[PDB]
Amino acid sequence: IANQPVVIDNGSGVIKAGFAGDQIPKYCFPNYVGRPKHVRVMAGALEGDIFIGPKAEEHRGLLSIRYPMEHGIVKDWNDMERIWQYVYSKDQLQTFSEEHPVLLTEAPLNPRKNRERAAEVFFETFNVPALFISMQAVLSLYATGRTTGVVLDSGDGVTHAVPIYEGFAMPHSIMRIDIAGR
Amino acid sequence: DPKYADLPGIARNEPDVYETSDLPLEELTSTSVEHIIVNPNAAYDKFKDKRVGTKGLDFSDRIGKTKRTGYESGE
Repeated sequence: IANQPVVIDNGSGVIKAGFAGDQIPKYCFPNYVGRPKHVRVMAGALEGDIFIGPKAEEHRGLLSIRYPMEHGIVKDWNDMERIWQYVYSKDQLQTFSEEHPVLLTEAPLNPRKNRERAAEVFFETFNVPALFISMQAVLSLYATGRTTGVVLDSGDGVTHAVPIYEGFAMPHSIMRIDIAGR
Repeated sequence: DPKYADLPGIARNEPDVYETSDLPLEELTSTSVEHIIVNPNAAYDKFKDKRVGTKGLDFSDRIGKTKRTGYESGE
């Protein structure tokens, strides 16, 4: 038995999400963790000590924003656990991680520890039935419907190019520099 | 009463009381502020079920951690 898989598209600055078979990523939010700077005094204030999502944007002046994924490499695994749980929270997907396959996206030429720790997270914390980490160039080719092309993307923290001709990728002509939007 | 007969100078026809005729906010209605009617019942019902966790807090000038944010938990 299998269900509709979840496309947890990562990003160094914006993390997209949404179920498969859709046409619009219905749940997009910035990939940052906001925790309060000031001191809570009143009784009936905001509660949680960690704010991710549109709530963080709603209270930017109260939170100390910090990005956990720098240049495509996850720097804070605990914060990423919070972010992925927020993806499966009751505000973005309202589902369980044990009932859906995950299509995670990674930038090319990433360190192996990112893939291994992502595997341990999605298979030890989230009890996901199936995970498939894919690239980012091939996906844009799928989105445009083409079969050939030089995907030149530029995320928030990684700009890279992966030339693909007739559905075949060339793993030696992949350039990648850590100079982008952020 | 008997102080009239026994004493010489205690006169009568004396008006004992000589007197006179006993003759017989707008700052809250401003257009600048928005006057609010305080209701303790509505406010009490609003903050009725909001807890405050005071587990290991501080407010003094103690510098051991990075920051200091008291009143952590709730309900």
